[PDB]
Amino acid sequence: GDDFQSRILDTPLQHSDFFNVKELFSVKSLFEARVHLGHKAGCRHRFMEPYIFGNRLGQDIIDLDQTALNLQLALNFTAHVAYRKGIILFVSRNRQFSHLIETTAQACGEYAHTRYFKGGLLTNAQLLFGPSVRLPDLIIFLHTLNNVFEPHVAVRDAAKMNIPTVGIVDTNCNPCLITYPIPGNDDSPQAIQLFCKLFRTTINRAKEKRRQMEALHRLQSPK
Amino acid sequence: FAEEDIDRAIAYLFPSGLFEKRARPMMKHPEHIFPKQRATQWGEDGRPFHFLFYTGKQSYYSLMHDVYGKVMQLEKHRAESRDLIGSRWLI
Amino acid sequence: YEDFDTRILEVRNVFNMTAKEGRKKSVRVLVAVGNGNGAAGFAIGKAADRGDAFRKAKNRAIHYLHYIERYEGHTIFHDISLRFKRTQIRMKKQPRGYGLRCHRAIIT
Amino acid sequence: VESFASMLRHSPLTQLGPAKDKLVIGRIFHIVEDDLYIDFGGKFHCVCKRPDVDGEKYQRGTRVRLRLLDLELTSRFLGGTTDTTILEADAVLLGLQEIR
Amino acid sequence: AGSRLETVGSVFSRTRDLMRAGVLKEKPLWYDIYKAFPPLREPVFRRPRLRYGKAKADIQDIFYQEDQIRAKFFATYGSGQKAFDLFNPNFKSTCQRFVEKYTELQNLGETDEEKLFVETGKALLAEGIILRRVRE
Ligand SMILES: [Mg+2]
Repeated sequence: GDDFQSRILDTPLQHSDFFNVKELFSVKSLFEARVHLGHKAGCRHRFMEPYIFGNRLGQDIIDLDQTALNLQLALNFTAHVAYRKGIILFVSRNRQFSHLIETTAQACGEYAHTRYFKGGLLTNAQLLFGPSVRLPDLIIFLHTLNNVFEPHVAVRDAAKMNIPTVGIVDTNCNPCLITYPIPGNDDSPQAIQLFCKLFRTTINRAKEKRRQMEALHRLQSPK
Repeated sequence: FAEEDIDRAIAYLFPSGLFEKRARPMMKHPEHIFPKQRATQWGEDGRPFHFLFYTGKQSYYSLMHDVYGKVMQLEKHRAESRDLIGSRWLI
Repeated sequence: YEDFDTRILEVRNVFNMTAKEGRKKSVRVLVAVGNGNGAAGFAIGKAADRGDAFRKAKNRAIHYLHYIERYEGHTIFHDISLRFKRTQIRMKKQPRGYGLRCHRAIIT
Repeated sequence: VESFASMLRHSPLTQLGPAKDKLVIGRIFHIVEDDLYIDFGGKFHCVCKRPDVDGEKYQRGTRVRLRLLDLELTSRFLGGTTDTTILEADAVLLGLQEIR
Repeated sequence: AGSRLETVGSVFSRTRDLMRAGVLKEKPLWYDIYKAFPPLREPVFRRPRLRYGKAKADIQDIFYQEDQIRAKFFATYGSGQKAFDLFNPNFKSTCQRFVEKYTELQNLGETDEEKLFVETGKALLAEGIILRRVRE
């Protein structure tokens, strides 16, 4: 009874890669998707220079070794939250990828907000949604800037509510408030599609693992 | 016994001559009187039922999601368009 | 939040110029809250009635709770000197039994 | 396993060198009226106009030829601490690529 | 009751502190996960500042040794009349073959750049590649 619930929820945190997310991606796979391509040097944010491999004739290049380490952490974190039945909200204001991101969230079983973000959505949720609205446990920012080249309002508002944020940060983005930044290209369709696939496979694996873990421990109780 | 008979019976048993008919006695089905847009949108565990719950217009954007997906398939896959005449877009 | 206490720090009665009264009335209230156990916060509430300014400030401050580190639960960990705009504060760590020898607002 | 540094050195984009007045092959992925959105393998796509000659030939999936000018159109304006980008590349559509 | 102060500390530190004070009675579900697999950097607010005086960034210009050869090839012959295909991961352009042959000759021990530049053109001519020395 109590032991089984402790096993379901406490065992996953004793392994470095309980969900084996390392296999999903590779430096070679990320390089195929053009995830190492950044904006011109003029568009560079000062807090992104740690992650930039260098400047190839005006175009910042993103070190794909730091991306692999950071992406490993972000995918692992996104899996444990999904394993514990937490709510995950995908957020982006890029309109080219609005339908892809809504389709991904629906496939995962999670939520997407790719539309105009209303002020107070998270800091004033009770008024907007109802008295007992449950807020997201994790917000994944496939794009961290809005269409006026400013930080998406939900980056600051998710910190105000103490919600962790897994965000894709490009050379012009500000990663300081992103809990799990993933340095990489956000503009190319091939880069966004790879990230959407990883978050969907990762979330689906963790949800399946939870079902299997519950069946095994549950079966032991009669047996 | 039907909705029509109910309204007629209430008019006999509670004769009112108020000019505005919204102010007259009524024994209607709760669906008619009560605002329809007041239904629970999440379960006991607090997880919303629709993936677009956090947009605030889950039904408007769910419809705009479907029509945008149809448009993409027609554009990718590839006559007179006046199949219907004397019609208007809904207000 | 029965474990939290609220204290007032400033109450301003300021008048502006709106057509409602020609010269409108306004009450700006600065309050602070704390549980006496390391968690405290402050907020400003403004309203036309003083009682409303108290409620607005009091409930706003509960959403901005700092946690203050106390050495052994009775004093700061080290001397602190700072300038916030044109106001200089200079705090000093002291032994037990010294008490609070500070500006009346700092004691509160 | 090849390292990222090796991948970058031998990458087609690294071989291109400067992208001004270079020739590249692109693919049309999106068409809106007479505007063609062409992916030439870079970070940003370009947007060209359907040529008057053989307009019907330029359909989605059609591979074309281009003359790159910039990979990203960006410029700093007075009173700005960062460059203003339109998230688009500059190229001149030359015509369809012969399938051969 | 919470700490909507996103300019001091981090979501984890603010959640750790609220529990120590006694305001937050139940751990969030994401808390234990962060404790075991934290990010490389702590997510704390920092105000972006500009550089002044003689401070400069630390970004290495990416220039390989082939670029010296490639620059000469573009100046002498321009871009190869064949169009680059940046969708093929193993594409070999006319310029990339020039740099492969130029390297091979340099391995033999030729030390004169002029010798390596005119000899490579002859070798590619035998291969049949059409190199036009377009000054225009
Ligand atoms: Mg970008």
